[PDB]
Amino acid sequence: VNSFSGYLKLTDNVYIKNADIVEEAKKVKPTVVVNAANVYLKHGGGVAGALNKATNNAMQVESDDYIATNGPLKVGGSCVLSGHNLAKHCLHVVGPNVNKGEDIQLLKSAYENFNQHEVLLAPLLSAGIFGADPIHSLRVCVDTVRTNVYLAVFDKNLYDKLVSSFL
Ligand SMILES: OC[C@]12C[C@H](CN1c1ncnc3[nH]ccc13)C2
Repeated sequence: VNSFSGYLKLTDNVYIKNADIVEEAKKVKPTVVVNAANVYLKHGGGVAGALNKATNNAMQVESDDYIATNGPLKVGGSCVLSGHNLAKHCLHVVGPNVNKGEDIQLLKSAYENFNQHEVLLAPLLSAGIFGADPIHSLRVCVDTVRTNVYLAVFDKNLYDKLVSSFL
């Protein structure tokens, strides 16, 4: 039993809700919140911009030190950093950004990072400003993640479409 509330159950381990991931994280304070990161951990917009703003830019400060030490992530890769005031940990995961021409096949690799964590609050990878089809992202999530994932979909209209079209 966990403290996630109001989610629709899609499969044995995947759950979904129309919610702002920032507000969800502040309420639940989950062990792991997933950020929709880029390889440079530059948290400018989308989910990443929103999470970073909620940390008063502490996420960006920590991220800049991480990059200075380790260099960029790989597309499809991840790193674990602090969750600051939002969660215990933030798993920064890089899905392919279609608006940059990156290979959508890497979306499965991106979701595989979730399997290293028993429970996660997460967005749909590569959706929104990353330019992929969110229905596809949800399908890859369900077919790749085996741990317990709580998906927050900010757009209510998109949420209804994802539920109604879910196979
Ligand atoms: O998960 C659906 C997605 C579409 C991309 C961005 N949307 C979000 N989902 C949850 N909290 C969010 N905050 C800002 C955007 C946002 C991922």
